[PDB]
Amino acid sequence: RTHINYGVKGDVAVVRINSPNSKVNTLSKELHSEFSEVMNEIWASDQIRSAVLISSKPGCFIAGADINMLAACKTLQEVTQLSQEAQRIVEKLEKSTKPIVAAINGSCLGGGLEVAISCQYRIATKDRKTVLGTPEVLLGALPGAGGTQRLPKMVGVPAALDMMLTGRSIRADRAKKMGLVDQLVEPLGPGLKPPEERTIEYLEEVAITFAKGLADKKISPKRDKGLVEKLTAYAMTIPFVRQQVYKKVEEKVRKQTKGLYPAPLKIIDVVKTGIEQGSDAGYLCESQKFGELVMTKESKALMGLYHGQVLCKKNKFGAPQKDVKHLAILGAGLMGAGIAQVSVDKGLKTILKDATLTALDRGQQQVFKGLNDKVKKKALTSFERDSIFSNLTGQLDYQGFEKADMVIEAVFEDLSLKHRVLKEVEAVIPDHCIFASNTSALPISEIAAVSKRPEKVIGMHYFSPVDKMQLLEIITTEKTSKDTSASAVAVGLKQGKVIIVVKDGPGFYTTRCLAPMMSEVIRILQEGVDPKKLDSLTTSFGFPVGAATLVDEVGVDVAKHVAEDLGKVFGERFGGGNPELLTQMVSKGFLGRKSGKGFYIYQEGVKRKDLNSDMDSILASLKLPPKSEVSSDEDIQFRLVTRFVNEAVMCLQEGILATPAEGDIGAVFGLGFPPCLGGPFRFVDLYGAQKIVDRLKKYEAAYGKQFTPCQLLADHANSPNKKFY
Amino acid sequence: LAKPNIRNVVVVDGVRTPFLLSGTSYKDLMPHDLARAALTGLLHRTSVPKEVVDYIIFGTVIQEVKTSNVAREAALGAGFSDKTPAHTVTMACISANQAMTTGVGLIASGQCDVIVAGGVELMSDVPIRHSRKMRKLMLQRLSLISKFRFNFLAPELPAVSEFSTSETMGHSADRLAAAFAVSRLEQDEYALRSHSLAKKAQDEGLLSDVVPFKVPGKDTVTKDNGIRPSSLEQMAKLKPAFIKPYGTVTAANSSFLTDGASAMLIMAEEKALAMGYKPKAYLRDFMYVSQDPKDQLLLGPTYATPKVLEKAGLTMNDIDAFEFHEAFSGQILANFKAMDSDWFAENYMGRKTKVGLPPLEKFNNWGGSLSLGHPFGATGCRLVMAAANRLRKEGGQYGLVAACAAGGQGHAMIVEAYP
Amino acid sequence: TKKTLAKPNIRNVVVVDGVRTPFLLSGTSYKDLMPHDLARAALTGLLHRTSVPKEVVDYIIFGTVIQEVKTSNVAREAALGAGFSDKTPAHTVTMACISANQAMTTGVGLIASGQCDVIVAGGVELMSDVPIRHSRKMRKLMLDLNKAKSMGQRLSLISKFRFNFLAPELPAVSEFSTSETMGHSADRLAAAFAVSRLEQDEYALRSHSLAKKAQDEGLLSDVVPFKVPGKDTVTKDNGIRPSSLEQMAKLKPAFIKPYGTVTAANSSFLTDGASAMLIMAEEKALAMGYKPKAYLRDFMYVSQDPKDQLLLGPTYATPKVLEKAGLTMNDIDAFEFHEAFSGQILANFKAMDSDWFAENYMGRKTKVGLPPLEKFNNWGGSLSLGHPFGATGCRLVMAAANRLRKEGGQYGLVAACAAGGQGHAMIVEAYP
Repeated sequence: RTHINYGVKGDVAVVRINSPNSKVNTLSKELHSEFSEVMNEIWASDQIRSAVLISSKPGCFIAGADINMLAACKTLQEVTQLSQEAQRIVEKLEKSTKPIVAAINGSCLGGGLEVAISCQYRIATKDRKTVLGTPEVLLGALPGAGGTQRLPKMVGVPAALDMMLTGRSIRADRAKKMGLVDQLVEPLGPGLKPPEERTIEYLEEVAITFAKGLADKKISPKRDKGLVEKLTAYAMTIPFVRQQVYKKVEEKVRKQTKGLYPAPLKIIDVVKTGIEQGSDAGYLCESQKFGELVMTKESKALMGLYHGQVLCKKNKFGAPQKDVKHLAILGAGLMGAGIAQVSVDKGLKTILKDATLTALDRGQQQVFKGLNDKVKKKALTSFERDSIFSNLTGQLDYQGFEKADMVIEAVFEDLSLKHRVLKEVEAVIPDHCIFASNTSALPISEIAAVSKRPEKVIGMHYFSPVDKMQLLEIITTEKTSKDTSASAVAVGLKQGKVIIVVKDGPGFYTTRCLAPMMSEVIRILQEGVDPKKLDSLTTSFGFPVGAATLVDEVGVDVAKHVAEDLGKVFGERFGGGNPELLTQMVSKGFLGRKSGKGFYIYQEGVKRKDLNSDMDSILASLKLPPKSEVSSDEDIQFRLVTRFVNEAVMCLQEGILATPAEGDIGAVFGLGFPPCLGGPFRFVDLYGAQKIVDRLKKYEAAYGKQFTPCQLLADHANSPNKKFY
Repeated sequence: LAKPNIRNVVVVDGVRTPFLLSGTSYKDLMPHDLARAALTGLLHRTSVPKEVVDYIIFGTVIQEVKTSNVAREAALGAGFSDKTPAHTVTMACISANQAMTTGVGLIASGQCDVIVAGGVELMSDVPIRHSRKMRKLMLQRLSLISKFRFNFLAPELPAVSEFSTSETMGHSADRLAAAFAVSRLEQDEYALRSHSLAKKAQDEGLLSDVVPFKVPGKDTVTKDNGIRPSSLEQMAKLKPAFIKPYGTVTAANSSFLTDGASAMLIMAEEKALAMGYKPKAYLRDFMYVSQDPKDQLLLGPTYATPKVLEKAGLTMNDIDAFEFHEAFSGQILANFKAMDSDWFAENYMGRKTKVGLPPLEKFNNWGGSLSLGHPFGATGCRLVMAAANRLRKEGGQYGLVAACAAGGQGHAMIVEAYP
Repeated sequence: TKKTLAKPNIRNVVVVDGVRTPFLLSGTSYKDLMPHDLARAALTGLLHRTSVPKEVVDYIIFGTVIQEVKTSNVAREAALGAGFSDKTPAHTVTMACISANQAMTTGVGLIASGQCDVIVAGGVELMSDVPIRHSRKMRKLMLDLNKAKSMGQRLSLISKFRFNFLAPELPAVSEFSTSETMGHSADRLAAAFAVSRLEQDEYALRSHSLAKKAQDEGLLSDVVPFKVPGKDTVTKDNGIRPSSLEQMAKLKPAFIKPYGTVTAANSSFLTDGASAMLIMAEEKALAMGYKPKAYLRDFMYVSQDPKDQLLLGPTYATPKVLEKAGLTMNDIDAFEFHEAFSGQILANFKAMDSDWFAENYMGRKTKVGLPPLEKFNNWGGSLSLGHPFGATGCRLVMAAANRLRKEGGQYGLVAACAAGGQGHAMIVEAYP
C-alpha cells in the first residue's frame, strides 16, 4: 500500500492517507483500491467498533485526481461508470455500521469533500490552507460522488448550490458555522516536534476521542440555528418555495453565464432531480450527467486552461541567484499602488515612489484601503493590515534605492519619460538590481537602449486592475539575462500571479493580438451597428466584456495611443475602421469616463441605464455600408475572433509565444478570450483547424482586406493537426 | 559570588496585600487604594524613614484613568514624602518586575540609594463607549448641533479580554499545552499541588510577605482566597474553559481574576547596613526577553531562564530554589517540556543543548500564582519576595525567579541569599 | 571658559537620531486614530530615517498618560506593527508630562547598567476620549456569570430598584487626584510670583512667532511627515498661530474668572502626537558606523507639593542636576524647557531668580539663577508646537542637541514641569 496506510488503537482504527509522491493526496484508481481494501478489514473485524481517517501529508487532506478523468476517458459512459463506482464506495462509508470520523487537515476539495461529506463526523483544522470546496464546476464538470445529493441535505439547498456552482473554496471557520464541518480545531505552536507534525498528531488524538464517543452513541449535544435559520430552513421544506429558488438561481446562472456553459445548468438539475425525486434517482442522474459533461467541448477546454494555469504558476527558469528582498515601484498611480499592495501584503518590503506628495497619497491610500477591505472580508486582521502597511515606505525622492534588489517602472506610456526615469534610477541602484517596465505598447528594447546594463532590464506587463487581476506578461529582449528573468518570474509568482513569458515584440503577444479586434470594432460600429448590439453580440459569444464598452472603459484616447502607435508599426493587416472617428471623439471632446455611452450617476459614478446622447450624430457623419455575406450577426462575431485567433497563432509561429498553453492562458486571463472556447489555441483544436480558416478566408477575399491566415494557422488546416495535443 | 566594581543592591524587606479573588472583598476599592495599603504595610513593617526614600515605582496593567500615575497618587496617600518622586510602569504580568528592575537600574546607576518598588492590580473592569462618547464630546443653532448626530446613532460597547494581536490568554495555554503534549490529567495534577502546597504553607505561616489589610466595607482580611485544593478525581470531572469541548485547560487548572498589591524596599547594600538593616537577599542578575505572541507567547521562562543563568554564570544545579509564575497548569508543565527538549533548544532557542528541566521538587514550594492569585503587575514582586523568603526559611543561596507574560514576553532574575 | 567633560569609568551613552510625528491640535486630523497608531508611526519614522537594523534593537520603551485599555502596553503593540523584532521586548511607562522622559531615563539606565547596548525610547499621546460608566457597568457585568440554565433574571429585579434616586453613573478625568485643574494652578502659581497678564500674553507670542520662524527656516527637523489613512497627509504642526499682543490681551481668562491672568492664548493646548528616539552606547553607535548627535549626560527627577507648588519642577530640578554634573547656568548655552503655560515659565523664572525662595523652600544658599531669556526655547516650545503628554519629553531633548549643532554650543539644559507635582531636568552634551 503506497497510498493508504493502516494502524489501530483501542476499539478505533486510524486510516492514514498519503500519496506516493506525498506532494498532494489525490484520488487515484489504485488508491481507491487500497482504501476499499482497508475498510473491509476494519468493517468486518469485530476488534474495531469505530474509526478515523486523516492525511499524513502536511500539504493537504484530499484533492481528487484528474489523472484518469480524461485519461481513462473512453466512452461517454466509461466515465459515467467511474462516477457510480465512486458513489458506491462513499455510500458504504455513509451507511457504515461503525462510526467514521473524517479528520480534515489541509486542502479538502472535490472528491475529498465528497468523502468527508459521507463520513459520520467531519473535523477540520482552523487553518488558511484548510479549505473545503467543490470546484468540479470550474473544469466544466460537476461533483460525481454524491456531492449533488449530500451537500444540499447537509447545508441547505441554497449554499449547497452556491458551493457547487461557483466552486468557491470555503474557509474552515465559515465551513464550521455553515454546517459542512461538525467540529473545529486550532493548529498548535512549536513543541517536541515541528508545528505541522505535532498539529496533525493532536488532530488525530482528538478525532479519536470523538470517534470513540460516537461508537458509544453519546452525541446528543447539538447546536442551535436560531430564529432566522430555523425559519428559512423550514421555508425550504415547502416544494413551491424550492421551485422559486431553482428558478431564481437558474435565471441568475443563465444570465450571468450567458448560457454558454453547460455544467452550471446541469448541476441545478441533478440537485433538483435528486431532492425532488429519490436519492436513487439523484445519485444516478449525477453519475450519468457527470460523464455526460466530462465529454462536453467546454469541459475539455477548461481542463486545458486549468493545466496551463498550473504550469504558468511555476517558474520556467527556476530560482534566481538573488531573491528580491527590497522592491521599489515607480509611480504611485493606480497600477503602482495596485502592484505595491500585491507585493507588500506578501511580505516584500517595497518602496513606493512618486513626484508630488498628492499623487504619493492616492497610491498609499489604495494600498491601504485594499488591505482594509481584505480585513472586512475577514481575510486580514486589523493588526495584520496596519502591520503590513508599515512594509510600504512611500517617498518622493529615491532615498533607499541604494539597496534595491528589483525596481518596477509604472509611469506614463511616453518613451522619452521611460528613458529619463531609467537613467535616473539606474544611476542610484546597485549593479545586481533588475529594472522592469510595466508597459503595453513600447517594447522593452527601445527602453533598454539607454540602459547602462540591459542584461538587467526586463519587461513586466501587469494587467489592470492589479489589485484583483492575476495575469502577468513578462517580456524578454535578446540582451535580457536569464537570471534577470528567473527573478522577475519568481517575484510575479510571489505576488501570486499567473505568468506568461514572451519574447519582446512591437506590441507583445497580448496587446498585439488585441489590436486587430479594436480596429474591426471601429469598422463595425461605423457599419451601422451600435454599442448595445455590439456589446450584446460579443458578451453573448462568451466575452466577459462588451467589445464597445470594453473600449469606452479602457481608454477612448489610450485607444488611439496604441491603435496608431502599433498601426504605424504594422498598419498592413491591422487596417480596419477609420481612426478619424476615433479622433473625432477626443478632439471633439469624448471620453470613456464621461461622454461616450458608458457613464455613471451622480458624483459617485453610480448607475448605468444610459449610453451617450451624441456620438450618434458624429458617427452618422462618416460611416460605410454593410456587406452581403459578412453583415450577419454570427459573422460580425467571427470577424473579431478569427482576426485575434490568427495574430495569436502567428505569435506562436514567430516564436513570441513559447507555448500554446501560455498563448491560451494569457488570452483568456488577460484579453478576456471566452474560456468555454478554451483559449485561441484550443479553439483551433476544437472548432476546427480547417473550419476556422474557411471562416477566415470568408472574411478575407470577401472583405477585400489582407486579413488572411498566417503560415502556422493554414499549416494545421492542410493536415489533421492540433497544437495542444 | 557577585560582581565587584558594580555596587551591590539588596532587598531590605518586602510585603503584599492578601491576594483576593476579583469581585470578592476589594470589590468596592480603586487600584491606587490597594497600592496605598501595600505601601503603608511596607512603610509600617519596614519602619523606613519617610525622608530617605529617593524614588518610588509601581507596576500595573489596567489603568484607573483618574489615577494615571497610580504609584504617585498611592505614594502620597501612604505617607511617603512630597519630594519622593514616582512613576508607574506597565509591562503585562511582569509589570511588577519591571518596577524593581527600573528601580534597581537607578541604584547601580548611582542616581539614588533607596527605592521602593512594587505594583498593584484591581480586576473589576471599566467599559466605555468608543463614540457614544464622541457625539458626547460636544460640550438658536446650538440645539441642532445634536440633530446632526441624532441623524442615526447606534452606540453599544467596548473591548478588553483577548489580545491586541488576537487570542485569549488561556486559549493560548490550551494549545501551548497541546503543542508540547501536556495531558489533562497532568495539568489537573500540578494545579492540585500548588493549591495544597499553598494551603500547607499558609497554615504553617510561611506566607510572610502578606500584611493584613483593613477594608472600609468588610471586616478585615489576612488570608488569600485562591486556596481551594480539590480531589484529582474532581478536577477531572470538570469541563474545559478555553478550547471546548476537546480542551485540556479548565477553570481548576488555571489561575483566576485577582485583586491585590505588593510593595518592596530595595536599596544599596552600603546604605541598608548603614541604615542598620539586616537585608533578606541580594538582587543579583536578571533578564527580559520576548517571543512571537501568535504561536509562543507563554514561553517567556524557557527563553529567559538561560540568558540570565549564563549571564550571571551559573546552572540549573547552582540553583536550589525556583519561584515561577503560575499562569496556567498547562503553561508551566509545557514550559518544562520545552526547557527539557534538546530539539526545541536547537531549533528555536538557537543553542547547543536543552535548557534543563528544573527539579520539580525545588519548584514553587510555597505554592504559586495558580493557587494564591495573579494580580497583573502585582504578582512580579510576590515571587522574588517569596524566593529570598524560601532561601532563608528553607536554606540555600541561589534562587531563580521567572515569569511568562502577555505581550509575548518573559522575565527571569537571580536572587542571592544574604548572610 | 567653562568646565567641560563627562564621566570616566561609566560607559558613555549617545542619541544617534530622534524623531516625532507632527504635533497636531487634538481633534484635528489624528481624531480617528488610536494612540498606539501614532506610536507605530513615530517608530516607523525612526526605523526608516535611522535605518537601524530591526535585529540589534535590544529594548523599546514608550511613555504615555491616558491609556487605551485595548493597548495596555502601548509600546509593545506599536513596536510589533512598526516592524521591530519579536525578540525586542518593550514596556510602557507613565509619569505625567515627563512620561516621555522617564522613557529615555529608564532606557539609559539599562545601558549604563550594561543590560543592553541599543534601546529605542519615545512616547505617544492622543487627546481623544476615555469616559466610562460605573453602576451601569457594575449592573453591567453581574449580568454575565451564568446560572442554572437561565435563572439569573432575579439577579435583575434587585437591579431595577437600583437606578431610583439617580439614573446611572458616568465620570472621567480632567482635574487631579488631589483636586485642582492643571491650568488653574498656573493662574495662581503665576499670581503667587506676581506674573502679570501682559507679561504672559507676551511670552506666549514669542513662542508662537519663534516657532513659526523656526518652522519656515525648517529647523524643526525632529518632525517626520505622516500619512493618515483618512486625511491627505501631514507635515506641519497646528499650534503655530501667533497673534498681536493687542489681541492676546483682548481675550478673556480661562481658569480663574473673571480676574484671571491665564488665558487660552497664553496656555498650551490639547495635542495629539508621538515621538521616537534611537539611543545607544557610544562604543556601539560608532561601531555601527553612526555619527551621534549628542551625549545623554546627567539628569535628575524631583517632586513637589502638588497642592500649592506642582508646576515648579524645573526650579527644584535644574540645580540638583546642574550641580550633580558639576556645571552652572553659565556653562549652559542652550535651554529647552517645557512650556505648559506662559505663566508657568515666567513664574518658574521668578522663583529661580529669588534668593528668598531658594533660601526658604529650596533649602539652599543663594538663588538658582534665571536662565538667559535669550538662550531659552529658541525654536519655540510646547505652548506653540503642542504638548502631547508623555510624547513631549523627547521633542525637547531632541530639539536641544539639535540646537547645539545648528546654532553651535556644547552644553544644553532640558527641564520640564509635570502633573503629579513632579519635574525633570537633564544635561545634553553636544558631539564632535
